[PDB]
Amino acid sequence: KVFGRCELAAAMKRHGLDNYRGYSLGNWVCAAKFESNFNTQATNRNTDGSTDYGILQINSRWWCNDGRTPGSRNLCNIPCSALLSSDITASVNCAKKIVSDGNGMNAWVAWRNRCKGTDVQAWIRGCRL
Amino acid sequence: RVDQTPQRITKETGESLTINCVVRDSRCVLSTGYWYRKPPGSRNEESISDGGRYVETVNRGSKSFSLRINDLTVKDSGTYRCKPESRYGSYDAVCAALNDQYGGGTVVTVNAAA
Repeated sequence: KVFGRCELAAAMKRHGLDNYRGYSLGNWVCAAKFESNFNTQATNRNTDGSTDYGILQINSRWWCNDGRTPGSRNLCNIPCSALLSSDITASVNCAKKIVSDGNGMNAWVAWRNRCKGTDVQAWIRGCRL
Repeated sequence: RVDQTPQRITKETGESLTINCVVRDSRCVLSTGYWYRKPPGSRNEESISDGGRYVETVNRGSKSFSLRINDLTVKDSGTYRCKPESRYGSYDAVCAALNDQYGGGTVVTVNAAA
């Protein structure tokens, strides 16, 4: 499923991400934009045998099990398939763990590269929230 | 790169030792770390972790981690290496490669009791 920006903002707010670990809602929308272009089915294979899954491109070396990733942990205790859903609950619950893991939203390369130091509030401009 | 010190340690039976590892990377974080020991005379290193005589300390803010071994005996002799774990949400190839790096090692000699 490909989300609308405001649709996704609404969903993330309902899931408790506004100001979660200090990150106002626009951070999360912006992260999703630049990780997955709001596509819940986004997957990207990486040179280390890992894969990034879902709207927040969560990595299979650390967070979920895809049964094929060398040297992997499954810290969110989920199958990676759960992160490819049209409902975002799994990805959000894992995002909440990742953002609390010691690096904030710097855990997402796309947040670091495209959201950090920008007017992220713009990403919820126009949204009925 | 991971800087492990000291390179070599000689201790008497009964003493303690501490080995330090510092990750020299301004980008990647230190999430946790691991320790391995290669026995004298072999090629194969096996995990050592926190518990009992082994005391691990991780300092994420300094990107360092340490292993203390108390109540040393000759059986503690060998080569020890650290390995960092640097987690990330989405894939980062720099930090991915750091997770495959080891410290340069510490060669530990514990002398027998008399």
